[PDB]
Amino acid sequence: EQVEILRKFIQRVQAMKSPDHNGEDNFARDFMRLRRLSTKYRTEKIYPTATGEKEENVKKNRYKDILPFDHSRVKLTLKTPSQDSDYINANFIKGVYGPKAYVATQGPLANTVIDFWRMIWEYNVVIIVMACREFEMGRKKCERYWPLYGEDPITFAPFKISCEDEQARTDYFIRTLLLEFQNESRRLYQFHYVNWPDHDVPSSFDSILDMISLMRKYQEHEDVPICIHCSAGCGRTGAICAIDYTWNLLKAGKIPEEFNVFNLIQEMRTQRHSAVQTKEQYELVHRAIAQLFEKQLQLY
Repeated sequence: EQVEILRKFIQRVQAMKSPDHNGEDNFARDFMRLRRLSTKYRTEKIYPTATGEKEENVKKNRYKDILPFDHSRVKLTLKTPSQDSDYINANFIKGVYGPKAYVATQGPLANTVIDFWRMIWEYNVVIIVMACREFEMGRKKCERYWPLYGEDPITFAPFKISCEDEQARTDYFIRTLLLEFQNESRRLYQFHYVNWPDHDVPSSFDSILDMISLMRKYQEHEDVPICIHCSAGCGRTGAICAIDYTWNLLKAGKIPEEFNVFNLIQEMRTQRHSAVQTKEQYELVHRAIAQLFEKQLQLY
């Protein structure tokens, strides 16, 4: 029974909070295990990052230590007058049934906004989730690729982007964007979460869950990727992916016996480098999932 599985998981997350004989709770212990395995992965060439290292692509990476694994990288086949390279710092992450359920990418740079749009266009993306501010702690974290609400469309040729609407919710905005290319248009929805600090957690996660739920009313399925990005495309991005994946499994009534979030995150980290970047983010994923399950039980 799903019900029993949900209760057991909640109990297991509670137990993770207690320190062991080394004074470490399970989140700290587990995180260091994931970190060590990721400190290991590049070194044994399990998942090369050759494409990201090519001299021409160095300028397309926001952080020198954060590169897309070749095996899961998003390849750009759409030709533009300005850019023909197939490279973007982005990886696919598999969902419950779709192998391209998520694209996890860095916040685009001034020179890679073009590649961001090429990606959104080619992969038929409708949903963008942005989980960083443009500036955080006095540092630029992401190029603004949308027009400010009320302003005229912005050109990143051959793409024209319009801001049609903006809605404010607690801790996030929903922007309705129009993306045009040649004789075609696509309406996009950008969920911009502004109250998650880099390498940190928000004070509460109610609004993270509210945002994921509302985004899933705009696109409930995995038939085309949803694009998730922060600054690096790793920590907050990976946390969102892990919570959304688990919620989708929950909605399908497919939470497995002895459901194991460590294993979920260990798998995600073979797909996008350092997915879920801190022990606090790792704990937040567990606590948010436990809350989802607590709330699901209220409906029975």
